Amino acid sequence: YDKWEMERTDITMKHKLGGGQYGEVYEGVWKKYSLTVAVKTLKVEEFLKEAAVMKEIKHPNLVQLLGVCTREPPFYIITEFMTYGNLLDYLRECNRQEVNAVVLLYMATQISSAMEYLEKKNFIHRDLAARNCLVGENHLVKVADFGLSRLMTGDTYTAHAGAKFPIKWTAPESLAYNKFSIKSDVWAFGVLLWEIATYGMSPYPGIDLSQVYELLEKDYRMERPEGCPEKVYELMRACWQWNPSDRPSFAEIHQAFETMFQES
Ligand SMILES: Cc1ccc(NC(=O)c2ccc(CN3CCN(C)CC3)cc2)cc1Nc1nccc(-c2cccnc2)n1
Ligand SMILES: O=C(NC1=NN(c2ccc(Cl)c(Cl)c2)C[C@@H]1CCO)c1ccncc1
Repeated sequence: YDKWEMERTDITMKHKLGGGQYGEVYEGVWKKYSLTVAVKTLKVEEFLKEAAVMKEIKHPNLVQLLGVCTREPPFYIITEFMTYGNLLDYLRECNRQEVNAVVLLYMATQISSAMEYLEKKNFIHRDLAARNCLVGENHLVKVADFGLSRLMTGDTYTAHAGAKFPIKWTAPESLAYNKFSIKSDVWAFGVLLWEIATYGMSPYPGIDLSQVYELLEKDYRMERPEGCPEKVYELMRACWQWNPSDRPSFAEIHQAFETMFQES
């Protein structure tokens, strides 16, 4: 039992978070600080592996581990709770006059900061998308990884290479050779930017999954969405270079957004 172990009685367990939306994740209260928290429970090797990774990740724009309970079952991983929930539903439901261009820029800047941190620490996300991001008060955004490929119903994830892939977020070299890297996260970030610019539309709208790889290999890319600043679309296209080594680093992306943000 290490530094992160907390006593189970420190947490008040309430209902499943979203009533089952996230699997075995519960809304809780960290009583001594009057804070709402999220609590993932084991309904083992992989569970503890996730906790070990999260002990190494500390950044304002990444979901923050608060503690674990590992002395008796059920095991808990406890994180902060984010008031406004996941970014995809937030974008689809928000007041667009409040969530204007400078706010969307601010959210993209924060996500790129989180990814620059993972890049610096030699982590790979592998499933970056608006559905894996969270929104808090004052337009805070945090990147998370909810393990959605096993949870979500619908066509977001579909069978490929013997697993479940979010095809329309997946870099070509990942689709073709199952090669994942920080550069395939850069590709997914470009799709995430498009989700932000459209307030959460599904990407390649109207295009069947069966066509996506062929179109990408033949240099098709989503056109600039309505109202998207040209400089932001320029960054999108750079994220979608066919060769992973031609894509910018997250350090470069964040620098670009930071410059854009302070000039606004
Ligand atoms: C309760 C919990 C337990 C674990 C996690 N873990 C992560 O979010 C995560 C993030 C990044 C990594 C990094 N990792 C690097 C390696 N690659 C391959 C995978 C990613 C791992 C786990 C989150 C949570 N939090 C969580 N889970 C589900 C829903 C919510 C939630 C929902 C609504 C409002 N507020 C919070 N909050
Ligand atoms: O104008 C539309 N979207 C928009 N994207 N912009 C933007 C700005 C910064 C980033 Cl970083 C990204 Cl990604 C995108 C701004 C603009 C909205 C603000 O005016 C829009 C029109 C019609 N339907 C849906 C959306």
